[PDB]
Amino acid sequence: GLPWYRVHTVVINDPGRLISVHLMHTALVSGWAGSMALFEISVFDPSDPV
Amino acid sequence: LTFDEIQGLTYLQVKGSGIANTCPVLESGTTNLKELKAGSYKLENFCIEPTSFTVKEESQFKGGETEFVKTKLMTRLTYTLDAMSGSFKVGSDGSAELKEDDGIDYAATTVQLPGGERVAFLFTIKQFDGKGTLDNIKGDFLVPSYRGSSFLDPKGRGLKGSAVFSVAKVDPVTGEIAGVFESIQPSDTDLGAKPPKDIKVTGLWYAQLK
Ligand code: CLA
Ligand code: CLA
Ligand code: CLA
Ligand code: CLA
Ligand SMILES: CC1=C(/C=C/C(C)=C/C=C/C(C)=C/C=C/C=C(C)/C=C/C=C(C)/C=C/C2=C(C)CCCC2(C)C)C(C)(C)CCC1
Repeated sequence: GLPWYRVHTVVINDPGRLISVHLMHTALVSGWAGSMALFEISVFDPSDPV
Repeated sequence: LTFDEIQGLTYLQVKGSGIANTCPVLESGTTNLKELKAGSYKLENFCIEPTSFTVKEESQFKGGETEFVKTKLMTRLTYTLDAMSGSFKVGSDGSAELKEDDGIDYAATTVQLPGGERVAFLFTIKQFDGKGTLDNIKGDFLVPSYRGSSFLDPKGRGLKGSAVFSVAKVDPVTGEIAGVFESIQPSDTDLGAKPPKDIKVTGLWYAQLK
């Protein structure tokens, strides 16, 4: 029965699943990048750069 | 094409290519300014091509000076006022007195701005009187009404611009006159709800004396 703070220790010894969670982390970071870019475009005002 | 080169075609050949939205191109007739006799002539097919629609963007990005901005057309090939006529005197030294009374003198077109903003405007040369000598044939026209007074607003309720001609090529025999054209007119307003915008139109033209 694992504690809650060591539940990612089941992929110490499973390298394909390690690559899977590397990929999922990369996808989440890129998703933040795209969503923050679109939100910042929609908020942004180019009306006077002076 | 020229005028007879256009009228040699049939309607099945004109239909579907955009040749109909053109002035007929005039041949070599440059600088024939002494080859102009007098008379109270009329015009046969006074057509005017536009080639660039620029809008005075009133928004500032540099200082208190605003230029004209090249834009895109929006509807389709919906320009080149056709079949205009009236009364067209040629005087002594080249004083043209050109009076427009009839014909399709109006065309309503829409045009963006970079920034994603649409502006509708008329292109009207209704009732123009140009009395000048072959360089700045000046005078004013009417911008009658962008929409009729019987127009329904979406919830069921409810001027003069500048125009400068020029003359470049003159056919001495048949009187075919080409030239360049400029104009500045206001935009549409929805009756004071939106302030108007200045619009410059440049182009060419064509006419046949008779
Ligand atoms: C590069 C970053 C990184 C990586 C890959 C790891 C990886 C790991 N850590 Mg770890 N750790 C890190 C940074 C990192 N750590 C930091 C900075 C600290 C100090 C705060 C710790 C403190 C720490 C402890 C004390 C322990 C681990 C443990 C572990 C292992 C299992 C994790 C687990 O199941 O916990 C699962 C944990 C959770 C499900 C809790 C997540 C809830 C968080 C707090 C809120 C959400 C955060 C939110 C999304 C914002 C984060 C985004 C960004 C700002 C980072 C695993 C190998 C465990 C270990 O050694 O194995 C026995 C362990 O006991 N880590
Ligand atoms: C020469 C072969 C090769 C190449 C090119 C890579 C490249 C990479 N490895 Mg990798 N690796 C290799 C051999 C290789 N490794 C070997 C021999 C092993 C041991 C068996 C591993 C074990 C390993 C682990 C355990 C992990 C990596 C990870 C990564 C990535 C880290 C950076 C990243 O995510 O960029 C971001 C990536 C992109 C922006 C995508 C760019 C496009 C790429 C090239 C893929 C395009 C499709 C491609 C043809 C599919 C095959 C992928 C790969 C096998 C070539 C990176 C793409 C980490 C990972 O999974 O990252 C997610 C990770 O945790 N590697
Ligand atoms: C430099 C780049 C970098 C690094 C090294 C990390 C590192 C980490 N990220 Mg991460 N992330 C990044 C950039 C980065 N991030 C970016 C740019 C984004 C997009 C916004 C994310 C979005 C993201 C998500 C959505 C998730 C992670 C998670 C994780 C953790 C996975 C390891 C783990 O489970 O161990 C165990 C990790 C810990 C015990 C974390 C302790 C350290 C953190 C920093 C605690 C501080 C948080 C703070 C108290 C506020 C709480 C947040 C809460 C209110 C939401 C690890 C700490 C995952 C996670 O939380 O792990 C389950 C997760 O789900 N990240
Ligand atoms: C296809 C590849 C690709 C490309 C071309 C881009 C391009 C871009 N990304 Mg991006 N991104 C990608 C993949 C890609 N990304 C992936 C896979 C992720 C997920 C991890 C992200 C996550 C991401 C985020 C979260 C953000 C961007 C942003 C950006 C933009 C600005 C980049 C910037 O300032 O970073 C500057 C980059 C650096 C300073 C690089 C730091 C790397 C350090 C220095 C490496 C140090 C260690 C290294 C191993 C060196 C040791 C070896 C040594 C011997 C040489 C740019 C358009 C930003 C943006 O505009 O917002 C949307 C932004 O915020 N990206
Ligand atoms: C599948 C697919 C698709 C779709 C995609 C998508 C749409 C995705 C998603 C995307 C997204 C949309 C993502 C998202 C992202 C975001 C995130 C991931 C976030 C994060 C955050 C964080 C992490 C934070 C934390 C915290 C708080 C809460 C606040 C403060 C700060 C802190 C740090 C504390 C496509 C189309 C391509 C097609 C193909 C298929």
